[PDB]
Amino acid sequence: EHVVYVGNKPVMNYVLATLTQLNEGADEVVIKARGRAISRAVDVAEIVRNRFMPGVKVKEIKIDTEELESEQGRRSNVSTIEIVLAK
Amino acid sequence: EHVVYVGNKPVMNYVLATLTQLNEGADEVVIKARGRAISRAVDVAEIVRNRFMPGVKVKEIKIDTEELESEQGRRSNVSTIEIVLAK
Amino acid sequence: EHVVYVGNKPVMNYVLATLTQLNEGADEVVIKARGRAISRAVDVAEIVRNRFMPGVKVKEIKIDTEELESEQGRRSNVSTIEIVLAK
Amino acid sequence: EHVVYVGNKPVMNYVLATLTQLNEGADEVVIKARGRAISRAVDVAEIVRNRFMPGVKVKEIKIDTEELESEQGRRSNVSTIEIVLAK
Repeated sequence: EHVVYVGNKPVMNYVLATLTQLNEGADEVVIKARGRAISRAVDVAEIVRNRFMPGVKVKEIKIDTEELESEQGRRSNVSTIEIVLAK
Repeated sequence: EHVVYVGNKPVMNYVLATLTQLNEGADEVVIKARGRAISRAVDVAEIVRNRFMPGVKVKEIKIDTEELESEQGRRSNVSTIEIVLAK
Repeated sequence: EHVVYVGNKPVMNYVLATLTQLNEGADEVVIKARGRAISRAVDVAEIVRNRFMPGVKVKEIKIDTEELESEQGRRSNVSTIEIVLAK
Repeated sequence: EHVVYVGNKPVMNYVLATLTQLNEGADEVVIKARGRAISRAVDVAEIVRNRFMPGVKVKEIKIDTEELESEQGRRSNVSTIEIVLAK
């Protein structure tokens, strides 16, 4: 497995990265993101399967919470999402 | 079915709305949101099942794309998420 | 400078590689190929500038001949093309 | 202006046609081709200027895309190249 972490960069960067893997010998790709990037992650998944690679399906979606390393004596919780796209 | 639409209001407003339904005779509740609110929707689901109602499970997650009403002659696409929480 | 060598793989692999660089901090990208791959190289350049990134211009095109390492006692000549795409 | 269209015939046919024009009162000759013939076009230009007429220079190279007449209800796009050779 191939993983694409979605951050704050333009959505197209992650769409290409995703398409690249699918075109480079990957039958499945997992899109991951945390916090506010979660919205972008879903956009990536939608753009890929809607206008670049119809046929690709959403195999599974998982949400969770990650406890980040403490800062100034407090460990903050952030939401995470994982979206598995399949050929 | 009970639905809670997540917008830009504080996360706690949606957590309470969600908890309210679960405490008011609902065995399941669907959290929905579009665009950037998707991130908040996941936060709501996590807060509810993590610190307010452990035991509640994530029954299903669905993502899609909604074509919004045209504005200035252009119909924009926005991502959507639906999270079903179950007792 | 960023270089993308075009071979026999599907054209889309090279289009994405090209788009990736342009989206990853490159103001210019050089597409190169030899022999029969030259045709594909031009396709890549056209696809990129026509349907994925209008605005990108063809800065320069250079053709030449490369003498390949000898095989069975004969050094064969192959044609090459270099296409510079600019933002 | 004199134009030599490069197709699927042996490369030598196009080299001679090109040399013929240059030897028949032409100071410049344009080699054109589309699709996979583009590779052959470059070979023609290289053979002419490398072993038959050193001194002849590559004046300009232009690539583009031509929309072909529709077939079965679909207009296909094909790449094209134009190579101007000058005395």
